Amino acid sequence: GVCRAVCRRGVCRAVCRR
Repeated sequence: GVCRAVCRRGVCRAVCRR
């Protein structure tokens, strides 16, 4: 239920976790 944006190498990825 919690979407977390994590950026790696300038690539931002929003992973969602519970």
